[PDB]
Amino acid sequence: QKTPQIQVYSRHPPENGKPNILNCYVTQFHPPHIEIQMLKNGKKIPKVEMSDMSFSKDWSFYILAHTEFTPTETDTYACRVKHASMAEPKTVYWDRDM
Amino acid sequence: AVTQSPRNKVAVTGGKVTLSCNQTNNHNNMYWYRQDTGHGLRLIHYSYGAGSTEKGDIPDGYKASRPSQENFSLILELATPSQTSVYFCASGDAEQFFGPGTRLTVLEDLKNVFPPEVAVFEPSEAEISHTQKATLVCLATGFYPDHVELSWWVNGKEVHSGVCTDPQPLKEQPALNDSRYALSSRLRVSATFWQNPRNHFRCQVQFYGLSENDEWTQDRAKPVTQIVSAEAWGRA
Amino acid sequence: TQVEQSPQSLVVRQGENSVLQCNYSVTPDNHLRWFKQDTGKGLVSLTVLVDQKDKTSNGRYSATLDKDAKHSTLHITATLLDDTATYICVVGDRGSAGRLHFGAGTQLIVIPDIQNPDPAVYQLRDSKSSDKSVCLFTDFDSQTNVSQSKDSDVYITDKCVLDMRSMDFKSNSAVAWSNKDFACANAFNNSIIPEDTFFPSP
Amino acid sequence: NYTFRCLQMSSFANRSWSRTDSVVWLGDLQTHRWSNDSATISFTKPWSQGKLSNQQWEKLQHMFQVYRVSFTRDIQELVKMMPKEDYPIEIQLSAGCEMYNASESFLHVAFQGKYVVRFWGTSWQTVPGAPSWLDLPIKVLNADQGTSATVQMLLNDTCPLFVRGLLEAGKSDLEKQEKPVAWLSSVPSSAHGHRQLVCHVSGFYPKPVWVMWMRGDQEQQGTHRGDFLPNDETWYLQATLDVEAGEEAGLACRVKHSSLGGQDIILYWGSLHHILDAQKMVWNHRHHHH
Ligand SMILES: CCCCC/C=C/C/C=C/CCCCCCCCCC(=O)N[C@@H](COC1O[C@H](CO)[C@@H](O)[C@H](O)[C@H]1O)[C@H](O)[C@H](O)CCCCCCCCCCCCCC
Ligand SMILES: *[C@@H]1O[C@H](CO)[C@@H](O)[C@H](O)[C@H]1NC(C)=O
Repeated sequence: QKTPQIQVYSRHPPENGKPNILNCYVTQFHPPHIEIQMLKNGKKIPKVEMSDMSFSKDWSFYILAHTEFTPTETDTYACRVKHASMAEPKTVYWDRDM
Repeated sequence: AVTQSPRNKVAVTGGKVTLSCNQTNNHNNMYWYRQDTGHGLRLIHYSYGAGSTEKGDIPDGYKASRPSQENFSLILELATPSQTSVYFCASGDAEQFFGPGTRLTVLEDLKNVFPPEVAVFEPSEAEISHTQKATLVCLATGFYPDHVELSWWVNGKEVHSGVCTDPQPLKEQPALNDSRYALSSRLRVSATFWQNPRNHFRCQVQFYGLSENDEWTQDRAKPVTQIVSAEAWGRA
Repeated sequence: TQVEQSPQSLVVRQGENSVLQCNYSVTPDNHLRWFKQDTGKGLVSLTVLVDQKDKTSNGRYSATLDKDAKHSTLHITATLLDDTATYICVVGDRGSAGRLHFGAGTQLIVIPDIQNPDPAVYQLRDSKSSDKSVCLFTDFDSQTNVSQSKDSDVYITDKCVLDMRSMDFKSNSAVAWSNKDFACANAFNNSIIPEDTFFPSP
Repeated sequence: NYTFRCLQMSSFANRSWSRTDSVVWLGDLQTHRWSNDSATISFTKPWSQGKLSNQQWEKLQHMFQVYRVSFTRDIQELVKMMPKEDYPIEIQLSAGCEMYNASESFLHVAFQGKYVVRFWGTSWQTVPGAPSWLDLPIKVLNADQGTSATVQMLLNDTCPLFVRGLLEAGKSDLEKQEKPVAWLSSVPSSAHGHRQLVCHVSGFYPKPVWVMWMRGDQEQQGTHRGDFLPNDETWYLQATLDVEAGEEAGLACRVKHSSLGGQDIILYWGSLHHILDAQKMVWNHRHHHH
């Protein structure tokens, strides 16, 4: 049971009030079965298209989740991951600077 | 070779029946099968090796066990009338090699089991005077269930030449279910053979019934497994 | 049913050809074994066919296979009497230690060719009590069928063949007896009896 | 040269429950999808069929269609052979071949995350370091020559007759050039009195890109390449630089890429453009990363 890393980034430069595409990239995890959510302010963002799950040269799986979103100064975006290797779900927030 | 014991068995509803199977071909895979008319063999349990048991396609009512590689047993915990069939045991390393097959009859009431009455009928002079051959007829009748093997015997040796035996027994009452059966057999020798006084004939019917470990109450004789024989002699 | 055999029962005149069929809808299909079951005995492997389109021979038995139709056929040329058995077609789904698939089989009955028929019905008597007797219908050609009794008290067996090995002689025979006034002249009265049948006064 | 990878993941939960999904990559482009829910292998590109005719394809799809079931049903029997091994189990197959007219085909199998079995020569093989309880399963599987044959067919001869077809087919898609877009930001370093200067690069294709922070002609040696991140089918990358607060000025993120054609994206920290953009993206800073 290997613990999943999570990375959240945008497809274009973030500009407040202009529609972008948010990426959530869950990797280096095992076994494959996993549950991923995108969240705008806590409430689960409905439209989340997933890539086909795969695996790297180290045999650990990875999956790309993405949704269309509008970035603002106040609204908060996060990726919530439920996996067997963690007791509590892992909630990682979008940090446009990092 | 593959060997099964017992070969035939009469069991009571709710009784504990066990069918042992054996092979010395040093195999690893062992299979149990059931044969019923208009079906083809179906798998009950199977074993990939020692200390292993795996449910097949029809496993309800059966338990398999394997204590050794050489032997593989099948247990019917509570025997049912619905499990009356012929059971086979196979083996492989795939080339499946099969055993002789066990006839298990499972009955509701053991108070319906009867041995056969055997009677050899002697050749008609008219047949002797028209063909220069004689036919002896044997008739084993009034017996249930149908578990018999009729053999002919000459002077102490068992004959194969000249013998015909019924494909399947005749039910004495077709308008019933639990009816008793009947079976015929024929030995045709030459006329000069039958006309010899020193020649001895003997029908031999081997019937498979209650085993002496089964309780019996009825005021008649206990219908055990026995060999019933009828005998005739040549005439000058 | 996963695997089907045709016909149910084939009947042949001794010393002729006999074709048996097998159709399966099993995937994947590694091989196909034909078995031979002597009535009241185990199964004996006649031949095996592994290739996509296969042909094989063993004794008088010669089998074919075409997986482009998932179909098999067993030929026995010049059939003997001792061939009267059930032949079962068995498909193997994997070429490793897989589960076999069994057809319902084909019962093969071989009638003996009788050159000189001598249709006769003798009356035989018991060794112990002359009161008890039977009727033996014997030496008939294989065109004759033995029907059952329409009467609840007359017991008639179906025909059964015997070979006298030293004599090279083969003959049919059926037996009748009645608990009840029952003549051997009029016992097989429900069958088609020949004209030239021998009916000896008793 | 392009590495063609067939990736299959099969999860067995218990006696009853089991599922199998597969993906197909040429270079780093997904061409085929196959779901446990789905009956036929899905194309993901308008050229994924390659230089194969419908007949050549339907026969191959059927070949795998039979395999999927057969594989599932085989494993769960191999488990029955072994109290030795127990549920739940994770099977991972990694097939394919790299094209160089020379090719090296491979078929690697991984058990619970560890790679233990491969195909080699004319049979299956345990590896160095593999456990010995995988021996009897191999001896059982190596008994089937019929499968061992059909595998060799695909590995020795079919894969390259197929792959060389794909390369020739999707030449226009595989050669597609994309412009990277770039922007800057900063975060407090894990150190006291320091600042990390994120430089973002997004939306380019192909993969190989060159990013270095610069003081004019001098390449900044503390430039740290990120890991490439996926977007559709484009690429995201960031290049950090740790600076002592007060040295921000005079620096530049320089991006070299084949699709520019000798005219690089150059981002000066503290130019009117940097000032103008970094304003367009302000926010309350909760919840930032600790
Ligand atoms: C080229 C374009 C690719 C696009 C399609 C991509 C698909 C994604 C899948 C990728 C994985 C590919 C792997 C496929 C393996 C090829 C095997 C084909 C043969 C097969 O299915 N053979 C079947 C059919 O059975 C038969 O019927 C066959 C009739 O064709 C005959 O060949 C045989 O005689 C007969 O047996 C057999 O059942 C076979 O045994 C299946 C097992 C395959 C082995 C997998 C390896 C597992 C490692 C186990 C070790 C771990 C131990 C722990 C348990
Ligand atoms: C996976 O596929 C098999 C066969 O297609 C199916 O029986 C099974 O239900 C599937 N597993 C799931 C949905 O978890």
